[PDB]
Amino acid sequence: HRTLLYGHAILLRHAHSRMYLSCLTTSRSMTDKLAFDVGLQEDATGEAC
Amino acid sequence: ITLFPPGRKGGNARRHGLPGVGVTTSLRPPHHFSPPCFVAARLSPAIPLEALRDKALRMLGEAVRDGGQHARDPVGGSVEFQFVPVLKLVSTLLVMGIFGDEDVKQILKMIEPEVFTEELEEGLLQMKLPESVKLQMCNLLEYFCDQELQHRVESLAAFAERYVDKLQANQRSRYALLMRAFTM
Amino acid sequence: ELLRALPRAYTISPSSVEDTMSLLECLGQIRSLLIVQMGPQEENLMIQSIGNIMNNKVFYQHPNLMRALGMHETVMEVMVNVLGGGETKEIRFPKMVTSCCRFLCYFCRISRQNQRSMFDHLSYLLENSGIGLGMQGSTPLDVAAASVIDNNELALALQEQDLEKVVSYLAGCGLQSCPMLLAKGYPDIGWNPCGGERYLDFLRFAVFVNGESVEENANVVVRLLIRKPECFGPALRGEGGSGLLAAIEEAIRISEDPARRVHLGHAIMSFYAALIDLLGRCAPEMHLIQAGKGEALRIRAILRSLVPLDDLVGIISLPLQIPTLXXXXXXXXXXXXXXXXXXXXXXXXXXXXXXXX
Amino acid sequence: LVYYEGGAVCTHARSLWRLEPLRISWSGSHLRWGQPLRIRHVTTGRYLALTEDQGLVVVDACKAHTKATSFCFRVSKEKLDTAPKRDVEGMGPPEIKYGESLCFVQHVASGLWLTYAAPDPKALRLGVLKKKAILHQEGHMDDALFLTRCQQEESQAARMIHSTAGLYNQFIKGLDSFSGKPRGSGPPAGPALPIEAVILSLQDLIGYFEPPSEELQHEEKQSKLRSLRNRQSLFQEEGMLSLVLNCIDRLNVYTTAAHFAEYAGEEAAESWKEIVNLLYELLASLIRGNRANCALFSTNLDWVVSKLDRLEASSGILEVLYCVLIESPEVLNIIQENHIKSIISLLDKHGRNHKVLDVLCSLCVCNGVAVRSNQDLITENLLPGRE
Repeated sequence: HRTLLYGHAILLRHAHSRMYLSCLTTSRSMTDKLAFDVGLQEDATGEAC
Repeated sequence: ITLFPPGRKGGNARRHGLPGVGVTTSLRPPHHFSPPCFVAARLSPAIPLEALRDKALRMLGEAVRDGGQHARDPVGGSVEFQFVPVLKLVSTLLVMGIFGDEDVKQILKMIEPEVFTEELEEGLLQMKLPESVKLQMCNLLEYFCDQELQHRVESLAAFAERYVDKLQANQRSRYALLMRAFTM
Repeated sequence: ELLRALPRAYTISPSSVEDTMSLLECLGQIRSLLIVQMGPQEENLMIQSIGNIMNNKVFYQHPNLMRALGMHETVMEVMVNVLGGGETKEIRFPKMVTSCCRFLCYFCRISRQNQRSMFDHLSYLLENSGIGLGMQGSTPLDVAAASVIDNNELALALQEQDLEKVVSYLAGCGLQSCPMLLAKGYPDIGWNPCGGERYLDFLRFAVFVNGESVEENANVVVRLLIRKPECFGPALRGEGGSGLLAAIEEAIRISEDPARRVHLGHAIMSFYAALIDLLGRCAPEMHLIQAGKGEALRIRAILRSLVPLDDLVGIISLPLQIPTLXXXXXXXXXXXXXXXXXXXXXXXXXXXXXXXX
Repeated sequence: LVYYEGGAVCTHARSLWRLEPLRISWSGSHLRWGQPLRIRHVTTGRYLALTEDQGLVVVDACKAHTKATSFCFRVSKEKLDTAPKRDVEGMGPPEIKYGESLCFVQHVASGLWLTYAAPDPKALRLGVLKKKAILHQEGHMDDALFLTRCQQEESQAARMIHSTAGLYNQFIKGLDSFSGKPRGSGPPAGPALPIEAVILSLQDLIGYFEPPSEELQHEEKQSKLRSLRNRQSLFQEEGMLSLVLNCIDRLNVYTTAAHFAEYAGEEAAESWKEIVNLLYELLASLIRGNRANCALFSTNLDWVVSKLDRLEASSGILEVLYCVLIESPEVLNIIQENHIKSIISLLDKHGRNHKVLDVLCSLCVCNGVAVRSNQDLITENLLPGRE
């Protein structure tokens, strides 16, 4: 167990679905330029996690 | 322009010489005085400077004689009142650069008579001073040191020019002969 | 003492000494006038002295003597003394600020090792430039831009925090309107494009040097730019506007109707073209970073996300109406079409299908 | 109304609080947590109170009751045991320790904490933060009331400030009592005028700000100069400088004051000249040596120039004008032309005096710069007429 500090990247994993929270490219468009949704992905093999 | 003055007797040489010599050829603008049209932008009023230059060095000798006499009454009521303003005028005239080699001569001797040009007298440095007269003397000594530094700079520049010309000619000789010849 | 005094020593060739006398008399006049309380006669003689010392032609040949004489510091202290105070104190004595700014710009443009030295004053010039705009003429922003022109070193070397100052000034100009144009004949249009175009030009000069953009400065200005949405136009940020086509046609409609010597639509389109051009130079360069390193991919994705594709095609499809045979030079202009064609061949490129249109 | 302010207010004498325990005997005992105490602001002379509609407001001592005015000091908001009251004769253990107290206000009658409102308005954001303190049940977590006392001789000055303000205020009220009515035989006014207390306070205040002696050593001279500068700064901030001019105007309106001070009747004809001279001396002692106080005289240049009165106080206004000219160069930009004419006419009316010549010398070449406009104006005013 390592203590969290400010400025440190963290990883979130869902308890029920065992998936990792991340940002997605395609999103519903209100203020369409600055609008990206957030959702789960199965494998944490990306930068968005 | 020479670093040391022209040395007699060969090996025995290196006399320092007297500071404040007009041989320096620096680059400074003229004064541009204007006549006192007294109209009632414009430049400073004109006064004949040579009479002041004589009157200052003269009254300087009169004041140093009066100081050597140790009179019970001073010229201005106190020794500093008789010594400060004439020294201020002399320092201003020396800074403005009007004083020639002969004029700087015997002013420098009134500063100190014992060492000066050669193959009693009491100098202003040797007499007791009431203080606040000493500051003008220090200013004069600083002016003399500045003159010495300027003379050093001019001599260094002249030697630099002649040495760099000789070495330019030497480099041209080195590249001309040899190299090009291309013995290969 | 001789070691310390030798940097001041300089040696000049004969047959050119009279012009050196003229330079020395002019600099002595400035040095004597440095202590005099400021006034119109003093500013007139100082303007005449600067104009005479510009045309000496010794300034042409030897910059080392000009650097050793400390003339630039003297003129800089003159500008400090005159400029210091409030905004109305900055517009007090409005002339002769342009003269010193032009002199410093030309001194920067003379040669290297001068621009290194003017560079040290970048921060002070920057926070004097914001209030120092005033009327049209030479400004400290021009001097600051001239300090970084065409130098790979200097820019990229020492630009730590000044970019943040420039983008914050841009954001401050984004909100609210300047009163000096509102006073005489204005529709009270908020967010004036006259305030901000100079900042965008300075940013463009900072990011793009000698034909290739610098990656680090581009990334820093990208981040501080995107951190505040108000710097971009309210069409881009607000949902009332739509891209650039609605804003451009709005500028055309304002230019068409006398009401709703500066043309407001021309200034709006100049601001938008400057922003588009700045984003165009700020794209990753030559696509050789993009082939193997994902930072350029992320940056190009963000700059793709700000500007939608087919908006520039719609802009270039919009007709300017050519008077031919012309007319006003302050209209739609055939000089900003290259700005819209600069963000297309850097962050969009051409495949084969769009080539038809 | 109390506010929450941060900045230059900490050095100023607006932020002062004094705790008064309810028990008169052994009032200087060590402060115990939970014990009732009242908060006093010495310069304003008012006590903190809850009231009903206004909230945390300072009120006079006569209208203040004991339930609202009483406050205490609790380490924790959660309600402890209900028996803190205990009479001790000795000092006892120190319950409250300085530097790490972190205590809470906890008004005792309502039992409702008064941390701060925290409004956070969109309006006034550029402006320095300022929050009106009113009560919240739950309160906040970041109050951080750590105790750091540092009154020192500064606190002493504060009390005198309060005292002198009241006296001067009452005196001006007496002026505003009697100026309208033209006096006849008999008593002019009922409450009368407190002359001797005013004169004694003026003399003590003049003596309080004496410049340090030249014969002292350098370190001691610098220390006294710094202490005098700080005391003059706070005395200016609290607002005595405008109060002096307010006192001067109402006496200055009366001109000769032979029969004009008989509008007050007797007891004022013997004290008029002394009071106006002492007020000018106190003003001159207060302004001297501080650049900010002299720079604040920019609007009052016409006030100090236009008087030049014949009899009451000559060379006292001149000292203030000399100090204004020597200390602050900002005044020299607004000297104008008629003021030079007035200063020169002072030479002709009041005779030859070296102080007016020194004032004219100080009009030019202040600091390193030299103002040409004043030079040419003095020169054109010094006409070729040799009078």
